[PDB]
Amino acid sequence: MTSIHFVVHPLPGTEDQLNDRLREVSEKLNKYHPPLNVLEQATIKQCVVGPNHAAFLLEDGRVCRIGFSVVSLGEDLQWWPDKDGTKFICIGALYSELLAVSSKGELYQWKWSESEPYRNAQNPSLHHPRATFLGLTNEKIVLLSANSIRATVATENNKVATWVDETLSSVASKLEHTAQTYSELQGERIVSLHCCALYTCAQLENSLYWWGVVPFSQRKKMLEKARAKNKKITVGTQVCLRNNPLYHAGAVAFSISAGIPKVGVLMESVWNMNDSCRFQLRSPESLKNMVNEEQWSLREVVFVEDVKNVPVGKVLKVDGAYVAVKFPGADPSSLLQDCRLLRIDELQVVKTGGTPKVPDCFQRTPKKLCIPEKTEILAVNVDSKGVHAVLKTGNWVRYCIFDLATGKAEQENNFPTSSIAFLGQNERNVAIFTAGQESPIILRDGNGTIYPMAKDCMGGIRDPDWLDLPPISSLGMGVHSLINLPANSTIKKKAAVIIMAVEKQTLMQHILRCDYEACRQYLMNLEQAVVLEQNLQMLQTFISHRCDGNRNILHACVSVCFPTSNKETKEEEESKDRKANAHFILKLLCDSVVLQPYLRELLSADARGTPFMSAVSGRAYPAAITILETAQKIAKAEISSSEKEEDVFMGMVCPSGTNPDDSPLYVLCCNDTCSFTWTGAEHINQD
Repeated sequence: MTSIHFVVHPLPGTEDQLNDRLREVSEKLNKYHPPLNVLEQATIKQCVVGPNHAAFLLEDGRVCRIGFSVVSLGEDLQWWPDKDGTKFICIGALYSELLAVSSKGELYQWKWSESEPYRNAQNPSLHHPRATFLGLTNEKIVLLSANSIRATVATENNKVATWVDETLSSVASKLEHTAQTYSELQGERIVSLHCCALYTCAQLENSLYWWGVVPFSQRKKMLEKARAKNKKITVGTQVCLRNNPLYHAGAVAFSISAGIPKVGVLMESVWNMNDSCRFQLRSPESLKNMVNEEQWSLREVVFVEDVKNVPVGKVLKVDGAYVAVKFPGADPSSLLQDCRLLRIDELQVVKTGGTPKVPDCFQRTPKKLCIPEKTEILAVNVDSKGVHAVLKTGNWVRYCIFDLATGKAEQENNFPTSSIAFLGQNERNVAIFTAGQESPIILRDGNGTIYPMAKDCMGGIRDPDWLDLPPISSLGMGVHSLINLPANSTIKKKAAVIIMAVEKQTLMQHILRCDYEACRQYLMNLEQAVVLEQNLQMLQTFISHRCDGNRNILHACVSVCFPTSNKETKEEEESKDRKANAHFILKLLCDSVVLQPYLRELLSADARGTPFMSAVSGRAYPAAITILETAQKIAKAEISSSEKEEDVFMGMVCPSGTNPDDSPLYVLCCNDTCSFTWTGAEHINQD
């Protein structure tokens, strides 16, 4: 019954703007595609988005795809054809293909442009052109992590296999891996696998490690010693000039502009490590055969070959301060044109294999990823600047981000809300979703709801502003560029496209929009439902469901009773309607015959510290009185459990662990009006 929703975040952007992109989706449900109607009736195990499409996975094992643009989508639901009894268990997203995984551990390919996924006559069992390349044919995989240009699969043999998209196959066997059992993961079993456009992270029971390119600062610091070492002689000596550019014209490289991978070569020498150059961008037809100029920032650009063949020449004649060195390209005229005469002080002796080498950032065996202590790992994801995670030590949850080039949590944050509310009903529901390409991060909750995130002036998690959304089933997202974008405009180059599934809650939503008629009409039907059958399921899921911020049915019925306008409250001596049904629903809920027995555990709870306490703190005083009256009534008849009168009643007014500043009496006196409401813009003498 999950409703699928779309949202677009124009990158580059801030954490704030995402919330406004997650607010109108809540507004739309509180206000009021045809091809996707049949998709809602079945649960979606996983959802991914490619360059111009979006893939879906169903509970039984079927896979489907859809195309969209910027969102407007066509009406074509091309199911994956499975004539044989083939069921799928995992799905990945690639810029070129919709690679899939069947019930058995062999992986398929459904390249976006092509209609039929994969047919091979000579090898009918083969469904991936590299399936025999990584040697996964005789084993089975249970993990899969696919990103814009990357993919990694792992077998029960603790064997991990990596490869890139076919648009980057020109420099395969450097990024990619043939697939063998490491000495990293041999100790603990693999529990999950994550990948991004630059590197892949594997999480173990008490360990995390990664392998791949490590650009940026770690890549940056390679040259301070390397340039110093290079800058710091007889006939027949292999000597080279002490000065040496970082990259000569001819190094191959690749980069991502707006989600479009482009492999390039440079036609000039890299002198400074912060300049930008116009690279050579080759047509895709000639990419696999193994000049335009578009400016490329050297920071993002990664050079994907190793220059171990730096020109070193053999000395043929030493004449005073000058040395005749013939670097790679007896008549004196022919020799002089090729052989170069250089000063002895500018030349340093070179051994065999001692020539300078480009960054060895292509990591195969990692270190510097340490969990603080024996702490359980909730969820882990990978972004453009680190590996996000949410850890836990007893009753202390946190949001630490490991900088892969450092070995320690770069910064530490504590959730402003109570950690016990983050755990929720099911602990494992917590998840962190990142697209990867400097994209924003959204993290889920214990109840499956979205926990809004933003920073404050001191650098910490700002106190959340609840978006009022139901729990989310699937939260796949990805980045795709703006096609047909005129170069003369200021509109952004790329955007992040996020999928959603709000999973629907009948009465939870019927109170969020203060519609009295639906709320009551639901109740006797429930009242007639709980009778004439003596047992069913919807009775006990009444308490189970939870809105944003660990708020139950009673909390939401209070969140709509908050005063909003000072009008009629001046007392100098349809918002107005919407508040009226808010009290009407609240009165109905308390006196309902069927729910009655469950108000004992309903009037005790959210993410900060009880429905009655939220009323006095939210300035809903008539709502607090009605809740207080019901609390007395419930406690009076409770005595049958052989417990005192005061403890049952006190659980619905001020629980034992409530902090001193959250008392209903103290909060009642604290609530006032700010000085601005009687002063104005002028200055007065006040504390």
